[PDB]
Amino acid sequence: IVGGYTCGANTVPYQVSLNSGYHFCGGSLINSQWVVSAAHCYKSGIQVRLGEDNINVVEGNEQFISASKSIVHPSYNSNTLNNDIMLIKLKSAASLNSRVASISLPTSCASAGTQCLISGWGNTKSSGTSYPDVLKCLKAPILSDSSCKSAYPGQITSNMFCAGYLEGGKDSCQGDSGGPVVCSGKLQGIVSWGSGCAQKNKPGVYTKVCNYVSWIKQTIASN
Ligand SMILES: Cc1cc(Br)c([O-])c(-c2cc3cc(C(N)=[NH2+])ccc3[nH]2)c1
Ligand SMILES: [Ca+2]
Repeated sequence: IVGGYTCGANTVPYQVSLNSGYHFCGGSLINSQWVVSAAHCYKSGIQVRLGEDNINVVEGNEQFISASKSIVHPSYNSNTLNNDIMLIKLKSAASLNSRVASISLPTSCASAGTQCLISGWGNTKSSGTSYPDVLKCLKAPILSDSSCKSAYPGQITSNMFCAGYLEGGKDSCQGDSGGPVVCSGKLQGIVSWGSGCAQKNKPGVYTKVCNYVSWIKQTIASN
């Protein structure tokens, strides 16, 4: 997260860290045995870390559970990142409490102007890599479809939305991928891509979760 602030330990209880010997993507806990992340974060050997704040120190509240399966959306396209969503089932259910809790899926899509909270342990520099030890937060508004499409002509599908600042300086970045975009207490986006990080006129692009709620429910129900 570039231009964001320290969230404060466990203030984002649905945030998870996907770890393969190091933190590589974020995710959101939606029930005690399932997490939603981005299909481009897929790999084998994933351990899900819940109740995390400082990813390099065990401080208490952490729960490390291995992933039993990862279900990448069948129509995920790695070249356009259309349908960039993935579900991870946990080997055992997490213990939910106030530090580890699930987030609700939306009932309707959000409108431009809605303010949302984006969080993650991704890069904090737009020019160079600087990965933090504690969780960072950023409040960003969803942009209108014309501004999103004028920013990425021909690269936005109806399963994506832009959120951020066209003036630059505040944005999600590499390492934040798979993580949550929460608006009005509902999971509305998944950090997906952008051109560079916090660059002027190049806002972040997020997977539009309201378009996948029936898919998530049917898939969890059959697995
Ligand atoms: C090289 C590389 C590898 C992975 Br995997 C990423 O997720 C990314 C990535 C870039 C990137 C940029 C943004 C943004 N809002 N500007 C958000 C997520 C991102 N993820 C970059
Ligand atoms: Ca820790």
